[PDB]
Amino acid sequence: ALDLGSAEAKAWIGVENPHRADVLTELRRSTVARVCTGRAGPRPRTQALLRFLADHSRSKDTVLKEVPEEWVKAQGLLEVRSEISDKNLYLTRPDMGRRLCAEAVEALKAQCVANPDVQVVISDGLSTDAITVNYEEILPPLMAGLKQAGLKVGTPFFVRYGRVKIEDQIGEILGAKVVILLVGERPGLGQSESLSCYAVYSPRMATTVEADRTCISNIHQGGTPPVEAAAVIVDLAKRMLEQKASGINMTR
Amino acid sequence: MKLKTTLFGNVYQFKDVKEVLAKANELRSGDVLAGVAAASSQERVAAKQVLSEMTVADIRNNPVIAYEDDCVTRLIQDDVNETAYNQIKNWSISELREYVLSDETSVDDIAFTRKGLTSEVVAAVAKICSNADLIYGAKKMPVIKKANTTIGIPGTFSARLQPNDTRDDVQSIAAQIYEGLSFGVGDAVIGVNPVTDDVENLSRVLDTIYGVIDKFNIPTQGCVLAHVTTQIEAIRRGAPGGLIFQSICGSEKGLKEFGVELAMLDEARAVGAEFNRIAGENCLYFETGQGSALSAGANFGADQVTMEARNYGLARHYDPFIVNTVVGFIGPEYLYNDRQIIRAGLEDHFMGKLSGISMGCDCCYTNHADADQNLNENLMILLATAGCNYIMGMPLGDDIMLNYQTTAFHDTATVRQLLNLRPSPEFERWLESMGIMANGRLTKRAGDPSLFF
Amino acid sequence: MKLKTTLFGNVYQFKDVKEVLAKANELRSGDVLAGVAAASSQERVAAKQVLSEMTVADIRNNPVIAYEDDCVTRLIQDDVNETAYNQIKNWSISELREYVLSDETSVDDIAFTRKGLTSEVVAAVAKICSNADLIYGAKKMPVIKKANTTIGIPGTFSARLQPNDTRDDVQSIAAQIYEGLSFGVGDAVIGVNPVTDDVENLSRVLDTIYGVIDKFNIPTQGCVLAHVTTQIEAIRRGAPGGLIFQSICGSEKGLKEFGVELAMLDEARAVGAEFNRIAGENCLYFETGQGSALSAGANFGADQVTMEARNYGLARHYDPFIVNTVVGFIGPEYLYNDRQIIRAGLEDHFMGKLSGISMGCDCCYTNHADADQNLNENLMILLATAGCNYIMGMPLGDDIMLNYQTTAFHDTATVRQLLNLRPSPEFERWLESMGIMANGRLTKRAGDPSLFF
Amino acid sequence: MKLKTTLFGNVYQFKDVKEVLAKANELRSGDVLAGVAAASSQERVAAKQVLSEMTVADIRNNPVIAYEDDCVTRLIQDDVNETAYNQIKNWSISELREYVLSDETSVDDIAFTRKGLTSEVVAAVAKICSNADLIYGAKKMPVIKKANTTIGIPGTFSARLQPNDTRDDVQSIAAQIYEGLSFGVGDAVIGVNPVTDDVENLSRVLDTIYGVIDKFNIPTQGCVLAHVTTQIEAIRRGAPGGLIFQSICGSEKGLKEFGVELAMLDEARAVGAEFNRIAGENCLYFETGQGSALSAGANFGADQVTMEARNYGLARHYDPFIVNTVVGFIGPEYLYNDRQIIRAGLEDHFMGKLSGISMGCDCCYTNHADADQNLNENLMILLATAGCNYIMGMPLGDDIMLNYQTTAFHDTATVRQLLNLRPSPEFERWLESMGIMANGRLTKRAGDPSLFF
Ligand code: B12
Ligand code: NA
Ligand code: NA
Ligand code: NA
Ligand code: NA
Ligand code: NA
Ligand code: NA
Ligand code: NA
Repeated sequence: ALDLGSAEAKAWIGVENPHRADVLTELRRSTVARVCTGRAGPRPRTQALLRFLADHSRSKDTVLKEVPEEWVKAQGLLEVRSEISDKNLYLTRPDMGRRLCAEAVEALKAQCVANPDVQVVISDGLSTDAITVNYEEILPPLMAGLKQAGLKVGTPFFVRYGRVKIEDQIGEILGAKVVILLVGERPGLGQSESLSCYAVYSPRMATTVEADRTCISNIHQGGTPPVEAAAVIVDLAKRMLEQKASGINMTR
Repeated sequence: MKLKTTLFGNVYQFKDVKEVLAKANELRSGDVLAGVAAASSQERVAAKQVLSEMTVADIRNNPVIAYEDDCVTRLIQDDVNETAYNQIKNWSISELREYVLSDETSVDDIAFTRKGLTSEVVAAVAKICSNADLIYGAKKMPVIKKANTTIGIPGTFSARLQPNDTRDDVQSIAAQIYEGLSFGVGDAVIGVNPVTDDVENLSRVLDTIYGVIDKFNIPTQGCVLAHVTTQIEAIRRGAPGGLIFQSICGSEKGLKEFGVELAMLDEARAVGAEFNRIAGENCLYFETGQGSALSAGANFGADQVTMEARNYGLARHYDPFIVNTVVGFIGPEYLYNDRQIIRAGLEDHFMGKLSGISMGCDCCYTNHADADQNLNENLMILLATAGCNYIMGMPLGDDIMLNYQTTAFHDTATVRQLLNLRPSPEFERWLESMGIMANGRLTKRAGDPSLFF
Repeated sequence: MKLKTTLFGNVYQFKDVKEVLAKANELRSGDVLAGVAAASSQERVAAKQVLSEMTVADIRNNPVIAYEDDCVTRLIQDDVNETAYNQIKNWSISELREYVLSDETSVDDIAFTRKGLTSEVVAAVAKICSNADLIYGAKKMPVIKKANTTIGIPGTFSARLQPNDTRDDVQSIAAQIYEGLSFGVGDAVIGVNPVTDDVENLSRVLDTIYGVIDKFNIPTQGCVLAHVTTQIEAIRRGAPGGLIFQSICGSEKGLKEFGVELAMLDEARAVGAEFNRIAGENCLYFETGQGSALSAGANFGADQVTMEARNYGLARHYDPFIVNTVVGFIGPEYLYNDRQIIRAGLEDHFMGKLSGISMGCDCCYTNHADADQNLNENLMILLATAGCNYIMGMPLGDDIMLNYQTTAFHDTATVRQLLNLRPSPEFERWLESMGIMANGRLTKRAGDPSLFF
Repeated sequence: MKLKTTLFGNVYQFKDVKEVLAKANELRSGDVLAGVAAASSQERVAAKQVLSEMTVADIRNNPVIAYEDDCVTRLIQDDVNETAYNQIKNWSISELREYVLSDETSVDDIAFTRKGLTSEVVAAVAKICSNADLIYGAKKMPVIKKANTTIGIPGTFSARLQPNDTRDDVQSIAAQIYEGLSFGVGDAVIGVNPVTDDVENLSRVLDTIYGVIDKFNIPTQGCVLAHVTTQIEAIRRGAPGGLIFQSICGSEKGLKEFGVELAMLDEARAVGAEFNRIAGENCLYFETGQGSALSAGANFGADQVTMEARNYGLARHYDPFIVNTVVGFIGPEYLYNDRQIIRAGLEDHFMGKLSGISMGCDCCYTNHADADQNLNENLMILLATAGCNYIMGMPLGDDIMLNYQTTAFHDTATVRQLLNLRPSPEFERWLESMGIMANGRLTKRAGDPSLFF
């Protein structure tokens, strides 16, 4: 009577006549990776295939899953969106999720502080779960750190259907010295909580390249903890403002 | 040069060589996105025929980005053996396709002929090849390199052990290594994408990989897939150097996007020669994949196949131990489904072999793409029949930190026993002495990482 | 047995074994049309787990159509070795999958074990296999038969020569035979679907085929794929008997649709034994394909995979020389695209081999399905690595009269030279003496029908 | 380090590493002339023991000519793999000898270890080896390269065809080419020392060579052994490029004597890559020989063996297709007799293989030295058992214009049929198709140039 999503299914060791089964338990504990499931000839054991397929069904669902505007409105965040109108078009048009729609620009100019030192921008990107699960834990202490030891903290907002490069236009419109972006990275097989941050010093659409950004990926309880990540982002920000540079232009 | 033909009484004219190259592609997500695809099936066929009629000279003399404007174009053009080029410059692409495929064209014939190509010509040839053309053509063009293992010998099949961890936890990395070795994976490289690109962390990950290599005296090499500058740093400062890795792009703009200067790859080769623990003469590792240029706004109106082929012309200049496409690494926007991902994998592999590089494939997909694990198994088998130098291996193919699915350790053992292929000969010897492999097959004791304990 | 599992905390219940078997299938347009398909991926997987947990007994005792209601059910059940069944009846389908796939399970092991299976159990196994499982499993289950050629020996790959003509014109038929023979096709059979189902015409076609066989003394056999009744008439009346063909279906109602009585197959065996020009002991040729039962309203609520498996169970009773699925022969209503057609072909071939029949595949598709020639090339290569007994050949894959695309003569030579496979040993001898083949490869002067004049 | 030992109670002191390296040599007329040779056998042996006791470090850090003073020293030192050097730097030369000779040291082991050596260390090893040590050690260090032929594979033995003419008369040149080809000579190269060092003449000779190559489609390469500058001119101006040749010397002053800049060798590689008709990746040809540095007053107090080893170290930087010492090419002042010439040839070949270059030998002597044709026959056979990559061939060994005797065309066939060795595999194929060779042996109709008409 095994649920394939259960903790028991996850910890299952399937090696048939193991040399040292105690080592296998230790190994399986070492990692979230699907080790120690054994084999049938050269092929996966039936139970390992089954759980894989179960996880895959769940993974697909997380791709198309969207945050309620009710949720973001309750976060007290302004909601804006890229040129994209829906989840299906987002997946097929990167160029559109990298540009603000013509009303986004006008909302940001009318509602956000001009020329901040540090601007936080938040998007669902490729995984809604990454921001929903992580949000209360990363966002407040981040913008606490920025004001608490810091200076001009911009007003944070949510971009629907965003892609990372949309932060270059955003930085131009608001004249941000630094722009930081929390965005869902594409969902993995067994996990959709993984959040990244993409940050730029004084970006420009026509000049800034991808290497000009600093990346901090794999933010979530199973990688770098949201609370802890928020402190490293605050630190990064102030180093960017000191150095007038980000990513591949930052010392050590 | 004719840029026009008539199909069923309809005249099909194209602007230039670049358009012909684009609209000759089999339908894919990314071409439509770049705005360069055919408008219809007939126009695709017409573009194919027009292209098949162009000469090697036609294509060579119209690179997708100009010589003066692009250092990658310069690198590719400056590498041409003009004596080989002169022999073939008046061939039509149709005659070149038929020549590559001919059983009367030997490995040594292709050895010299390929030196007269540029990547655009490589790409042109691929565009007028059916799927079986790409497989059979690739199979008759073996490319063999040597680090601490030999890779690419016909009748063999290698694998990268990809023991990635969310936290770079040395325990998790070690666990996955032991598991991979137990299936006979790791003859290509034991290669980690780290979470943090800093020297102390790179050294620690290398120390973990080499701890295992050194303890069991494994004939293989390690790699940490951070930025080339950081690897060089670690190695200069004393880390064990195995393969030196860099992702590449097929234009100068694309290289800028990635933060890479060609001088860095020169230096990587110099650093390998002074520091690296490699017996053979090859120590570089490049990774590629369709869509990277387009994503970087760096395709200059060229298609993603033509741009990918330019990755191979670049890499060839540096004589790498291995190169692989990460065929479906990005998302549905560039390759939408099974059909498109398979085709791309066959193209990429054929083009790499034709360019004379040690070409493998990470047969993979993402969860936002219309694909599943059965796709990876279809493609990996097809590519094995084509003589793919190597694939990846992760436990069941689930990468916990790059958030995609590649091939399982099981898949390499499966492919080897299905097709009677052997690992790299030096690694095979090691597997046999470990009691893991006998006559190219996993023993009863195989597949159990606890065997190393 | 359980007809219920929980998956991610949601209970998944099923009505009966039949429902479980249907929903476990990978998605295809056929199961949707039949209205028996899973509602989501979650329920597909839940059905797979429920199935994987049922025993051989559970499935053996629950056939899609009842014993007393269906002559094919009775044939299948009556053919069970009850000693072999009793050894395995308490195995889960999970355990049977792992047994089939194990490297410690030999050909001889499977030889006895397969006798304790029914078609439904064969189906259940296929349903919980990945694409690689289906290929590797099928490869370790060789099935060898003999007419005038030997087919199915590992390391070999045969082909039907299919010289069809819209008017049954003996010149057009002969033309394609010389063409196919020049590419080394025809070791399975020289088989024609004729236009008129008529004794005079059948003998004329047969006379045509055997004129070429007798002239060049070719070790092969000829066939005319009309109704079994008419072939029997013609052979009784003096026409040369090679293989006797019938299309089959996995239910009694299905067989009625086709105008087939079981006693006709008994009679075809008897006629074979009195009349046919066959050295070995196998002389029957069956053809199958997912969707036939559904078309005939004879699936009785069962999915097309389970139905197709029942065909092989029927076929096994008559020990035919060859069987093939005609994988994409009908259209998108049953198998929509590349993806689904590849899966079905792998499924059909694996089930055929598990049932212990001489299983080949017509890798084919139709022009109203979402498919192209690159699909046939993907699929033929995958199946070849699976040890597929034979494929078809026509000039470039174009049937001028059945209105679909199968594999080219080129494709058999491609597969053979790609995978180092040989023809039937008897036929290979003949190709060598004709100067068409040397060491498994087409000579310079192969692929030229004028070689025969 | 110690520069001192006692032997039979008598103290033997030496001034510096250089002195030790010189006196350790087996006696030759060259070291006497240079005034660096041992005073007696006792002091020869004492020097050998002192040397055998110094470390790799001791010798690596004490090159005959200082880093900042000599471009060749810098090339050699800059090419060291410092990770490989660090593993062995504390080994005695005694220990390095025993390592090289050990049956537990593999080709792959030596492949890495040799990268931590400098030429001086290579020399030191040769100095404490017996004749059998030099032969057996060299044999377990194969070095394989590829142009249009593959050279250096164990079980094979190649040969340069040397069709020199006092007037560069194309008829005389062609005559000897047909003669050499009939004995199976020319798989290494068809190489002419020309009379005039002149573009028109070089192309004419090259045209002659390639006329025969192109006519019979011979898998080989041609070369004209004029100054590298003039070969580059001719090839740039349209003459067929095969191998590019330069004589070398192991000091900067030596290179100046020859009119050679390092940048000329860089340029020869670049020209090769743009112009040359070579399938594989090796296209350079170097020639060396004990005594050149001494002749040039460029030995700086070093013995001729240590100097010759520095040539190989230089050569290795450019990864040439072939190198050979021209062992007895100059005269008795440097190598007096049979005895000394055999020793030098064994020394040169062993050092070349230890340096990891494609080492052959021109087994030759001059008429003012104490030597005869039986010397060339002794030496060619010994070196062949050592796995010598190639020797020369002229008609009966008589060079009508360089004024010495090398090996006959007969001698290559002799060696091959004596030791069961084959030609380069590509060339062997060609000989077989011409009916010149069957199973490694000359057919009845071999050795007859009229076979080509
Ligand atoms: C997909 C992907 C790519 C794609 C490009 C982006 C895309 N997917 O379209 C390709 C295949 C081009 C790629 C290339 C490279 N990538 Co990348 N990439 C990823 C991946 C798997 C997904 C990120 C994502 O989904 N972002 C969210 C979506 C919604 O944003 P997007 O607008 O659609 O995609 C943008 C970002 O992906 C960004 N990006 C992707 N990789 C990197 C790396 C760096 C350093 C930066 C600044 C930006 C960046 O480029 C896209 C802009 O078009 C991550 C792994 C992960 N766990 O997230 C690694 C990852 C981000 N990449 C990595 C690296 C190092 C590289 C390379 C430098 C080569 C390499 N060593 O692998 C190159 C060049 C990076 C660059 N400077 O542009 C590292 C970054 C480490 C760091 N903090 O610096 C990551 C984290 C994986 C890893 N652990 O190595 N990659
Ligand atoms: Na995510
Ligand atoms: Na992280
Ligand atoms: Na310019
Ligand atoms: Na008859
Ligand atoms: Na129907
Ligand atoms: Na030239
Ligand atoms: Na002198």
